[PDB]
Amino acid sequence: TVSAEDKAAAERSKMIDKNLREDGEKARRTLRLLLLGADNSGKSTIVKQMRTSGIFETKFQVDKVNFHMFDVGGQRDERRKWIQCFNDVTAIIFVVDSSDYNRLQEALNDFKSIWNNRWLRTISVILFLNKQDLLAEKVLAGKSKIEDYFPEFARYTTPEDATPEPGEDPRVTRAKYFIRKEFVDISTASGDGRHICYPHFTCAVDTENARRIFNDCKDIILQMNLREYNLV
Amino acid sequence: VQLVESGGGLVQPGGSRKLSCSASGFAFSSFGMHVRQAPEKGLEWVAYISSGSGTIYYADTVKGRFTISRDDPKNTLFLQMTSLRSEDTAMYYCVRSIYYYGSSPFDFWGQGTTLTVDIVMTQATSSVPVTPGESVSISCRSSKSLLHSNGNTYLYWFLQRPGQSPQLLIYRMSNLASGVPDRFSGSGSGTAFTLTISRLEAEDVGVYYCMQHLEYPLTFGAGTKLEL
Amino acid sequence: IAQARKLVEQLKMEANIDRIKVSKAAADLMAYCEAHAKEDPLLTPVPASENPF
Amino acid sequence: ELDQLRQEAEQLKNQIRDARKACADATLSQITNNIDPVGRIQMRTRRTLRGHLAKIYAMHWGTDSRLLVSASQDGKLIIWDSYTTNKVHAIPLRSSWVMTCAYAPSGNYVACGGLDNICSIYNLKTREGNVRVSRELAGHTGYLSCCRFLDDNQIVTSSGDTTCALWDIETGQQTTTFTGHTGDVMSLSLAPDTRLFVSGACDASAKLWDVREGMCRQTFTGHESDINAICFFPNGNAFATGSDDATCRLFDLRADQELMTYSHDNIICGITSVSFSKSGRLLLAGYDDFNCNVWDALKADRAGVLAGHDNRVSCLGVTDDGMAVATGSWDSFLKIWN
Amino acid sequence: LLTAVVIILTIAGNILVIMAVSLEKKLQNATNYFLMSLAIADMLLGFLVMPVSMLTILYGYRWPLPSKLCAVWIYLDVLFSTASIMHLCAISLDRYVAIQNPIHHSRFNSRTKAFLKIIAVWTISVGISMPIPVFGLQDDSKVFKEGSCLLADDNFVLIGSFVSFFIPLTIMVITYFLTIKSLQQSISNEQKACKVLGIVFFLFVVMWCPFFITNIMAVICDVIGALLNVFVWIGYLSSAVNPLVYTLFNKTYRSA
Ligand SMILES: NCCc1c[nH]c2ccc(O)cc12
Repeated sequence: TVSAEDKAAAERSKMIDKNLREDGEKARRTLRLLLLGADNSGKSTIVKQMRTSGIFETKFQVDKVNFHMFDVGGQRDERRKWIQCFNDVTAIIFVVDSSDYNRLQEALNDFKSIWNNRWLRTISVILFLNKQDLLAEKVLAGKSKIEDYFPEFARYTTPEDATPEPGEDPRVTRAKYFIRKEFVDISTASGDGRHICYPHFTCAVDTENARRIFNDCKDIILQMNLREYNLV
Repeated sequence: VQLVESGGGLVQPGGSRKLSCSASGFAFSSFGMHVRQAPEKGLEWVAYISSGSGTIYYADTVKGRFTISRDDPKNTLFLQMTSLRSEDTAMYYCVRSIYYYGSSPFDFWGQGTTLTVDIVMTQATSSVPVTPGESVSISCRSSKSLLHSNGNTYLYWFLQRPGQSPQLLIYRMSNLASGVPDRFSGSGSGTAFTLTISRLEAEDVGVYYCMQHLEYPLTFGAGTKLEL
Repeated sequence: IAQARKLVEQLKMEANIDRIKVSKAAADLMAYCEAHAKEDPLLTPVPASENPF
Repeated sequence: ELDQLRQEAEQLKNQIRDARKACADATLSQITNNIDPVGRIQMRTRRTLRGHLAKIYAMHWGTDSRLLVSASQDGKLIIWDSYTTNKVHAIPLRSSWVMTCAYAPSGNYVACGGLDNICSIYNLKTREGNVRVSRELAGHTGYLSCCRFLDDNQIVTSSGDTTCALWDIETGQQTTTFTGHTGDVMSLSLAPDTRLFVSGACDASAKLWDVREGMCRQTFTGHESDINAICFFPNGNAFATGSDDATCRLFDLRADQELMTYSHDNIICGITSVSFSKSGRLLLAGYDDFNCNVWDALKADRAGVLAGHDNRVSCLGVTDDGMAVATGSWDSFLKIWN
Repeated sequence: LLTAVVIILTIAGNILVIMAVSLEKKLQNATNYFLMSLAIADMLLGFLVMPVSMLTILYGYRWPLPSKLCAVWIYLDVLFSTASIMHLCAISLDRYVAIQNPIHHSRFNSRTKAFLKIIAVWTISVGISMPIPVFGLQDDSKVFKEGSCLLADDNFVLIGSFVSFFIPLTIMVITYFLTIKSLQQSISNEQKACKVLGIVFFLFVVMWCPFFITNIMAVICDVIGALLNVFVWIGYLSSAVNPLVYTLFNKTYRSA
């Protein structure tokens, strides 16, 4: 008591399911990233060797692994509604410009908001601190003072335990470690441990930046596997 | 949207011949392809090849010696014949069909190439004289009920002008085909089906065939000729 | 700068609107709801013979 | 100069509030007190349609009460056959960011829109048995949030740039632009008469528009936060809104004021979708508690819970004949209830 | 009796693990499906062969059950024990692949991985145990020793231990060594992973390895039988601990 047309329609649905299976199987191989920054951070120039107003797309490969990096520049300042989509991405990339001290608090508050989001309680963030050369020139000039903006910089502990780069200015090292520790304090204030932050220092002209993202995404996936295998 | 066919001609009995139907103008892989016509007889179903070559059916008359394959990249399907007999002379039609909810299968037919060497359905009418501008009705009986449990009655109406391939008019006894004027109308009940034409005018004189799609093999009607 | 004129003009245009009693509106709502009480397949269960799922 | 305008606006606002409050004499609660309750109901998922491998954002029932379309994050817009649970079509989408979809009343067109700022219309019934893009409507400066077919040739859209539009498909350009909101527009709902519709925005206000002129007629402000979804009462003289305050509200068009609010202390989470039953006696809802609720439209009593999703429910729709209810969620399964 | 608590502990623990997998929606994955298959294998062991062994103990190794059922008891014992051992071997190999190169493991990590792994370990457990029931039901001399159920066919015993435990042992030693070599604030979680891997591996070696060593040394050579009589029950104790040491490191199983 079955019609031939129903048989053929079921066969068509089976073929459609087969095609959907194949396409979904193919689509999982690549990893996904969400790049976002406040402003004046040079987030576009993070990766330049390898490379629709609402959405911006960028595809690059390193060691046979495909990454899709998604940047949105056509939205308003308030982003609490279109960010629910990006909850299954591998990691969010955050870029800030430490050269400009006048708007550091804005970027810190933005990091607070993205860390304490309700839909991003399982995504880890890769933090970038761009334009370190300009920071070096500004601090070597001796015109700007950090105590005016941050009173806690005047009395700061020497980072003796932390290893500095071989050959550098102690004041520059103190300032950059202070900024990084300020970010990391907000990173660890929650103390949840579900996800972590990956700080990095970036030059204006830096040939290699995809390797860093690869070595952080590998760590992210390894940590996920460790958690899911009941080893943690 | 076209379907061209190749092959035919004189063939001695017991030989072999290959008919190829080449499609050009539509998505060929998404359609299930099917129908021959003797020199002086109505259409008779031959075989059926599904989408992606996932299912094949044949009529009992052509089982075991007719084979079908389809070159999806080439956009073409063939028909291999072996052990031809004296009674297989006919004209073979390349027919498309797509099956989903609300579809209209058998909506396009090929040109036809001459080759020379179960639900029983009867159409009582053979030749009905008609006047222009006069409403007419054509009935086609059935052996068993076509009304399915889900509520679809699987019955089709096809029309063949002189020297032309047939085309779909009504699918599933009520729904109209695309490009068919509204004057055509199908109605009835289980085991009794009528095709009514109102404001009948020229360029509508031909042979009307009724087919079932409840189950294979697909059996056509005898046909009804219209004459002035 | 000049958007206040447009805003107040729109508010003035929308100010003059006819209104009815909330009791009358509620009565109409219950009347419509009780008119189709027997035509709701989700409010009332249906036997499996007629249910298409 | 502007101070005088502000003073006049405040005085007129006070006048409007006083006039609207003067017409409130008896609340709906004390009128509907002596009504037999609906008791208790239980609805079990009758079918579960698999095939999506990602979150499901939106869906729309067909007019024939059997076909529906759903949109996911994987970039596939695929049409189901509810009774037999097949797939009629699978449409590959150029943009993976899809947030709204709609099924035309005629049944031979489907619309799609998302973060790409473009509403794409797909022609289903065509020769050569494939679904090709009919038109790509463009002209919104913000992300498309909702779209609804008016007829075969016109479609209304609500965008993420604080405005809605009414398009003409054949010309391919807007014929009206609704610009009265101050925040992002998140939802939209036509009326049964198809002569005036309503919208919902992030400024905690809903506006009753008109499709002929294009001027806002009424505004309803009773929400403490952004309203996420909106419906229309089948009578056509009321509608229900849903915000992230865990409170649905019922508004009337003629009375111009809120009638009832549906709230409970056990729920403090947001609302994603609301819909009405065939008679309007039942007000459905969809929450962020990984479940749904069923609200009695006349008593605000929770008369049912539909907990069948391990993730949040994103979209919800009631069949035109009222035979069934379909809800989609971020767990890649949308289930039909009855 | 000490064996009276082991049957109840196994039957309780495996039912708890399967009920926690079925009830908690967060524990639906490939690895937890493989772990549910492991719990199914040990629950079938503790339900089918373990009170039979207790009955053999309570009668002083004179078998009360009749002689037609001896070849199927060795079949069930070897089948479920080889299933458990190959389950642990496949889990160790999967952990090595998922720890050494986590990108390429998650690229191929479908549910077909779990279904093919379950198919492979149960096919291997059936195929290794294949000469037990066909050559024992009619031939009672190869599956009896002085009126007790034992594998008297030592030519089966040596080769079966070689394919069932010692080649899995030489696989899991290499994969454990290379997983520790590949695990050398993620540095805090890697120490907990190393501790769990060490506890699980050395507990497997301690639970199963005395029985197979003395079983091979029986065929190479009444002290051996008295050692085997308690090393079998030491081997049965692994099937009650394997739900615990593979689930209690994750707090979702403890909250269930
Ligand atoms: N209690 C039977 C243990 C076992 C598992 N695999 C085996 C292979 C051979 C053998 O003699 C014994 C076994």
